[PDB]
Amino acid sequence: SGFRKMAFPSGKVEGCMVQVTCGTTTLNGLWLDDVVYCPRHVICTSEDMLNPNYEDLLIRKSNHNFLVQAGNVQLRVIGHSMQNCVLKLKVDTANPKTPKYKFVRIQPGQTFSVLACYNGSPSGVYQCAMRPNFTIKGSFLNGACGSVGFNIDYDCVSFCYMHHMELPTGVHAGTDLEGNFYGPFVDRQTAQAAGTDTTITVNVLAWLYAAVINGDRWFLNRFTTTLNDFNLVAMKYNYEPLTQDHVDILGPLSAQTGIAVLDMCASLKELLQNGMNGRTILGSALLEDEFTPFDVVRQCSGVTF
Amino acid sequence: SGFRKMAFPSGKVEGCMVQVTCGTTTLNGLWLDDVVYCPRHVICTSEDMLNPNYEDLLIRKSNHNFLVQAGNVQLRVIGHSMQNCVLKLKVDTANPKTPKYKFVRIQPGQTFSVLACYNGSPSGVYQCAMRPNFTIKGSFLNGACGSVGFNIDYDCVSFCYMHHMELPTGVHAGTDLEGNFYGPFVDRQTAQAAGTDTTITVNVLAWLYAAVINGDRWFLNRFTTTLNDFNLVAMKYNYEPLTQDHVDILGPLSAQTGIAVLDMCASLKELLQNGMNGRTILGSALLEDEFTPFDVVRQCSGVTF
Ligand SMILES: *[C@H](O)[C@H](C[C@@H]1CCNC1=O)NC(=O)[C@H](CC(C)C)NC(=O)OCc1ccccc1
Ligand SMILES: *[C@H](O)[C@H](C[C@@H]1CCNC1=O)NC(=O)[C@H](CC(C)C)NC(=O)OCc1ccccc1
Repeated sequence: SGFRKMAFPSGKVEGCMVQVTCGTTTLNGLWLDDVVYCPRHVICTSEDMLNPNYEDLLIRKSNHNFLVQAGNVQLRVIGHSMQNCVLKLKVDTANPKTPKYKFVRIQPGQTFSVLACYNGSPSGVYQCAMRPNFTIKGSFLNGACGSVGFNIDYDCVSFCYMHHMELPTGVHAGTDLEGNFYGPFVDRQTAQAAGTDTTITVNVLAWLYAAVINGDRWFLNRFTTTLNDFNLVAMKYNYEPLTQDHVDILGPLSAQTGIAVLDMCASLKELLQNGMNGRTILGSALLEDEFTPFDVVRQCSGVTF
Repeated sequence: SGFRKMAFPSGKVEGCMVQVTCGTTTLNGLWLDDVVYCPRHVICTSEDMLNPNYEDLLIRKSNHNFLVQAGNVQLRVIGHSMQNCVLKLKVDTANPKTPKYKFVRIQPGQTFSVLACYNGSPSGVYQCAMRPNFTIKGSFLNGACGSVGFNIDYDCVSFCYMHHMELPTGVHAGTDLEGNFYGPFVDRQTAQAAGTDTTITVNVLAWLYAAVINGDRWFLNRFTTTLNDFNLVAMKYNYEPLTQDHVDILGPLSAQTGIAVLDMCASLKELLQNGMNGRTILGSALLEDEFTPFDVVRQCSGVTF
């Protein structure tokens, strides 16, 4: 037993990380087949970053202005193009460690592992949720751009995130691997609003299920509720509305525990209305919303890769 | 910026995990050079587990009774021995993916990454502290035994933990890679006490430093304290006594923030005495003690491997 925020094993992704240098600036890129993907702001200088004209800046660059290194292995760039906010550098050598992979644009509320990298070298790995407002709460320093987020299913790595920037609130923003930002963000050094961030209701319920499965059953009450009744309380506490689709997704966990979803909603409503009374749930004194239902089942059936 | 519980990249360790089967029982082993290390209870049946006579059980086993598989790669066992609570199986083939490595017996309060595995296949990775009472708060299901804990320094993997058992409290126990248990535990299915678990004071202070570095400065007060004064309060809240060695270890963080350690102790004392007032620090409504000073500096200078 036990329940922990658990990242995917990172080895398949470690093998794809490279260093990309364009003049002064170094950041990380992702080497898959004979293409290296990295944030297009690798081409910017200090002055450019307030409002870069990326098309103009990239025109001043040729293939030989991009230095790509995989460890000591120097790669040779034989073509470059910009797709949205990412550069694709065609290289002479196919990555021999390329995993089976897909590019996916993830939904808000879904989770993924981040391999934080500097200078093309892995630093560490952690789980993140794509927040409803299309930010993540990460840990990234200068040089971390081009670090990626991913999920693994069996043998297939689904890349969903590449890191580009930090917002004034200290939260993080980035793109999919086609270079489209999640949320309203643009890659320039301006103040940008993320807007209200709501709690992922279905994930909180998943985690309450996890907690019950792990012996914590004190928060359970003799009450039930309705979707409408609960959703009035959800809106009050800036929680996402719960839908029948959400109820359906929780079905496995509800069946495993024999606790009906609306009964867990009634539990959740009491927690929201009355706080925790200085008590804790799975080691936390707050309601946790970065575990999906899938996350909970995976960590209870022992799914491997 | 941002501060997250961050595991080491697991790829070097992924390459060493194998499946070990002895009759019915399967668990994980660690394949380094031409030796596979695994928990000795792989040789037990259901009946044996209350009080196994390991010496007698192992005598009934030969080399060919151990089936070791690395993926599909079958390995051939050419010798076996028991060292404390671990079996060492000599195999015909040296692991070609063996990292540079050391075996280390870790100190209480130090942290490490756990690669949770089932059937010799990696499931996920998370950070753990060795608690003062020599338990860890992990996430392990049936079949997880032989999963290992490690640290990485530059290119060298220091293995410090192998998983063996779960205690009645839901916490976890295991050995170093020489098979000696951390704490008073024995590998039999009996009720075993871990005893009082104290909070790792130096780690809480490290994390308060992390919090200040990341903008959270509300908990700071105009007060100071003395080591003796603080330690009277530490003992009251089941915190470890703070020593000058601890103060010395926090020196880098104190200098970086310009906050004196005893001033942070005064902050910590107020938090202990007056709770948090429903406020939060680096996303937590509790005092966090599983980040070492090293952990904090690593995640602020962007150390890579
Ligand atoms: C790319 O490595 C870098 C990652 C930032 C740096 C600090 N924490 C992060 O996530 N991204 C940028 O520097 C980005 C470049 C623009 C052209 C998009 N600008 C940015 O994120 O500004 C915010 C910032 C906050 C704190 C320090 C530096 C920059
Ligand atoms: C080895 O894979 C297993 C790991 C336990 C299983 C559940 N959570 C864990 O950490 N270790 C044992 O089964 C161990 C074997 C003895 C001979 C040492 N016994 C044990 O840990 O008993 C506690 C237990 C709790 C919950 C389910 C099963 C066993």
